[PDB]
Amino acid sequence: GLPVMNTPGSNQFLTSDDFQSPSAMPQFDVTPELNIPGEVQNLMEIAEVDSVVPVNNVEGKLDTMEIYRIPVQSGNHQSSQVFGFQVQPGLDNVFKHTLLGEILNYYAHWSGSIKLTFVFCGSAMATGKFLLAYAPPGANAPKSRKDAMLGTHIIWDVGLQSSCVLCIPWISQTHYRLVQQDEYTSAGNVTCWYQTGIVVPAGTPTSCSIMCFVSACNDFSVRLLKDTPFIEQSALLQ
Amino acid sequence: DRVRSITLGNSTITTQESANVVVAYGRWPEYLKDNEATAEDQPTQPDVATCRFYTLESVTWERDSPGWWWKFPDALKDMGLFGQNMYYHYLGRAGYTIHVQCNASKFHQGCLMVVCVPEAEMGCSQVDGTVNEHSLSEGETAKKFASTSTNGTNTVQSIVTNAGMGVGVGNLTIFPHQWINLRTNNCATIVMPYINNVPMDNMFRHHNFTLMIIPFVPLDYSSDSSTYVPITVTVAPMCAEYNGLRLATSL
Amino acid sequence: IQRTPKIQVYSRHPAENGKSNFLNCYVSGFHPSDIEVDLLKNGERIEKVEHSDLSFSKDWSFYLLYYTEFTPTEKDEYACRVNHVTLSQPKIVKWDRDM
Amino acid sequence: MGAQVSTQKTGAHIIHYTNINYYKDAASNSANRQDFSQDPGKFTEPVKDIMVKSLPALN
Amino acid sequence: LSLLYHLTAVSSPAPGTPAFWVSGWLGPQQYLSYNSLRGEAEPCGAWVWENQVSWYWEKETTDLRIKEKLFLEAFKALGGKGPYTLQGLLGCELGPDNTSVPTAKFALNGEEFMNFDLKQGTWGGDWPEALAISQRWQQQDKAANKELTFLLFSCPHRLREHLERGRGNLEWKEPPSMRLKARPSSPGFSVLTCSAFSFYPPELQLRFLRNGLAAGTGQGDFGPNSDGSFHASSSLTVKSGDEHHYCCIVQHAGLAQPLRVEL
Amino acid sequence: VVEAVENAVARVADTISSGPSNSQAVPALTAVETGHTSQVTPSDTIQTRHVRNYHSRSESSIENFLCRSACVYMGEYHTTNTDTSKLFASWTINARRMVQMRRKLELFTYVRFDMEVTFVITSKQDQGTQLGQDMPPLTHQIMYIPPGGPIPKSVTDYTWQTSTNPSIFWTEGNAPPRMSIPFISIGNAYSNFYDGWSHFSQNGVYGYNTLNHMGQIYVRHVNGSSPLPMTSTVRMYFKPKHVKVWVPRPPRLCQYKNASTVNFTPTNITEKRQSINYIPETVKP
Repeated sequence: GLPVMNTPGSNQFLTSDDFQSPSAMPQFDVTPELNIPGEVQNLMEIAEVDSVVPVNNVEGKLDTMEIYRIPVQSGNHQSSQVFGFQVQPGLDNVFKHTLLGEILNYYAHWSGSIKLTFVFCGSAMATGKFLLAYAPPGANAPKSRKDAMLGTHIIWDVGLQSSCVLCIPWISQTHYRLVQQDEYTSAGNVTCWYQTGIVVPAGTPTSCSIMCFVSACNDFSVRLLKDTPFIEQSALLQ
Repeated sequence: DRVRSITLGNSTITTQESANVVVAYGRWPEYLKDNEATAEDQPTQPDVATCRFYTLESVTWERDSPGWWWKFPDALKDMGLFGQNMYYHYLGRAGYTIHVQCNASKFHQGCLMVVCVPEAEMGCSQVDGTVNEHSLSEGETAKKFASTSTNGTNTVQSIVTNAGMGVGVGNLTIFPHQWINLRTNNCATIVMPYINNVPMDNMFRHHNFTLMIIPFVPLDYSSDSSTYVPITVTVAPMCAEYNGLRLATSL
Repeated sequence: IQRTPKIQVYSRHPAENGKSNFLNCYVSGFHPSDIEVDLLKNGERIEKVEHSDLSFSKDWSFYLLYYTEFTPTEKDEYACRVNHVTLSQPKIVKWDRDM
Repeated sequence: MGAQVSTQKTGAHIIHYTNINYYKDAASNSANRQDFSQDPGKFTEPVKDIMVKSLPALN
Repeated sequence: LSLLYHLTAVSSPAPGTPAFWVSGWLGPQQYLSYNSLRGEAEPCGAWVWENQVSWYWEKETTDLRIKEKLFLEAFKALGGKGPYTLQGLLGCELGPDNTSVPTAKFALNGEEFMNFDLKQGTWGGDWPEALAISQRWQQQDKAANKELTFLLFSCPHRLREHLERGRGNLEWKEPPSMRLKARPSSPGFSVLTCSAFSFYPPELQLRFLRNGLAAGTGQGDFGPNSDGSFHASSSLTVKSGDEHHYCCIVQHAGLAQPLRVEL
Repeated sequence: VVEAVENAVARVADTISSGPSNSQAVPALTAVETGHTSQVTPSDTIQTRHVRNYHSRSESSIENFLCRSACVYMGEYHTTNTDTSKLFASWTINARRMVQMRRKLELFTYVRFDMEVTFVITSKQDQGTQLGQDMPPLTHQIMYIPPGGPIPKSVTDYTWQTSTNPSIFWTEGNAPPRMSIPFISIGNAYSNFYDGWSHFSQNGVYGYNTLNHMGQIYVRHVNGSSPLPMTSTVRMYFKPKHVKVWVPRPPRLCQYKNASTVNFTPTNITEKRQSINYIPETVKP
């Protein structure tokens, strides 16, 4: 018949190909389609939803709800820092089990801006102001409010609106970053300091808490599928 | 802008400290259409005798309370004509309006999460075991989470950090949800349509969704305030439909 | 869901005085898994006693037999006590010399 | 012959391929891996009243 | 004639009590004994008189361990609290010359609730517990085929090989030992009693004769001994006089004569 | 005839330039109580430049995220033995025994897709007292049995006629076999989660096993040969296509325990560090 030649790559099974194939049930009538609410079309829709961050991950609090809330109180505590952590959305213990982190750990690269939302959960008679600061890489983490104020920061005043947003913008040399980060693709850190302190009247509890939420912006993207290192089995039937 | 009123049937709810209303996936409850049905007989639609606000029984928020959950339906199977229609039909369908109320003074503090989870399948405490229906639901009485790992027998793995489902609780915001921060609002409202892979289903055999209420920040006060703070839930069916009339079931 | 047992006493060899014999206490018709069965000599609860492995019948009825060695005597004869979950009283049936 | 010609996945800063279907069942075609559409507001802002991003959330 | 197996599993055993035990009966009597506290089968001692070299008596242990673990696992499919008890009746019987017929049924708390279906090799029933236990049993990924072989290619084989290896242990037939006696009763009557000792085959017919007139059957009680043979004993209340005429008729496979006994 | 197909490229949003501000607009203040997620970009809180972004969200589509082959079963079987049940391999079809695809599918509550199946079969010779033989290539039969069909009792059973069940015959040394299956469900979509029972009295079996009912696979040697016995191994690979999904869920945190239930052992939320302020120093002299 027609003369042909076989090129390399013949009779191989490549797991990520896509060819047509014969159907084992010819002329099958499928069930009609139903309009179910909540149809997903892109995983980047899931990463754009907030989720609580476990910032207080120390010994004795890994299996309690205490892992989610950041303590704060009244008096003179200006020399003390509130919290601080590294911006590694897919490698740091603080971020890797959130929605954003679980989506990232399926990919190798990422890029775009991030949002950290903060909510104050004291009584309605408490007042205070906080400084939230981001520092691009290239130096050690700041050790005083004076050092932290030199980066990208915002001053948040507690009132009726209970929430504030610290947007972390994209400032990098490359277009993407590794999800398994190293010295070469660092992203910086985030710290928090008292700006004026917490003042309360008589008859209230002493301590108050702050909570953190993390999500992605509308210019975020990922690429290069891989496997996730979190689930694992030893045998079949599991 | 924080006042709100909802009327259904001969029921009305008012509020003066409202946040907003969440509509689950941007879609409102509706009736089944002709080009997506499968059952052939004419359905019944009571329409004011069932679409109505029913009030469950309250729970007591304490210093150390893990949380509570209810299963829907089967929490409403004894509420008047909605439950009566439930006993006499084979298929039913309805959406819901959920309203949670909890108020406190300006000298208290706390924060609750109110979340509706579709098909919240739960796991037993003995890993090679099975669950009961009694340890899954109790009607209008709530089931209580636990602060530590449960051992028990036949009981759900109730520790609150895993939500009885093997996940992390801080990730439950992927579902339709609201917060009650005791310094901002005192009520939460969710409107949830009918969600299933079939157009209608039996209301006894299948738990459509679960309502979970979890305190993230515990309750706190100081030395003169009221120590008793209750939480109350109120549910209203919407666009209810029933098919397959026959004699009444038993249990 | 329970059944109350029924008891019958007999002996394999013919009941001839002086001629020793194997006495049999046959219980049947009860659906718990367990039972208590003793044989006594005018109150002398027999020490030398062996049983059979409890089986069940077509109606899932449990049956068993306690068989022992004895000597039929016009002076001393025997009885059989059975304790159960259904009966508030442990029943005593004494050795019939004819059945 | 019922051939479909469509563009290839390139970059930014001859370019289309050809396809023919050989089987009678649509379950036997190749994957539909060039369909891109978002709809995020369904999960990120499912509220009844519109929020305008420069006004206060409440009041 | 048939080969069958009684299996029993209890939910909460007492101290010193096995949680699972099996008995084996071929024809009208038993030849096996086994439980879960030791872990291997035993003979009865009067059937083959041949200690099979780990090849006929350990296949027994081989599949009895499997059935033990299935039965003890079945309880972890029920979510209920109450103490349970699972019973099983398995085996098969011969056809005319070939074509055996099997049987495999199970009971929960004394109620027949599921059985084995051969054309799809599945346990099945109507109750919810039947479906739960069936699902769990067949999820062990080999049990259906291992059971279906036991009902079509092992029990008929062992049955036929017992049919001709020790058939000299199937001719148990011995005439009984009869005790027709009298019982004093309330003033006006008297109770006749007719016994029969150590007769090997079960079938036995008891009927009372006044002088030459049938009087009925009485209340015939039947009980096996520790030997495989049986004991029968019937009673009947009759008149106070004319008691020396009653002469009941008994025929048996061991009796070559319609033995009517004198007082 | 030839038809042109036009497919739209979907790229991320650009960044606009922004100067100083002093006013009563407040994009950074909000209230998370409403369930709303804030729609704030960097050009609202800082001074930015103009950026033409060319990045694309094409690898995070559901079709590109789910359409890869993965092992879902592995089984062994012999050519001859003294057991008669180890002569063939048999199982029920589901994606719940290999955890990597289970976790990936269970990100959504409802799914609907066609499937593509590939098999990989290998053989080896049982190590015995003596080797040395000459054996032709082996042939294998793979039979798919829909729910309710008759079940083979052995390797010589009549049921292998495959008069109406679809079957595959494959001889060693060639390409791996492969076929396509459509969306075969009585519902309108498959269900990864089911919070319900099988009986109306609210008992029986609980969960996923109430709804699977999609058939079985049987695999056997066709030759019936090998005076010196061999042993084979078959591995199955699923790959979905033309996919639709509904109602996302949070990923699983705990390790699975079995294929039927969702039981788990309680685990921690994450791992520890030194304190709530600890950051390691990396710029050292």
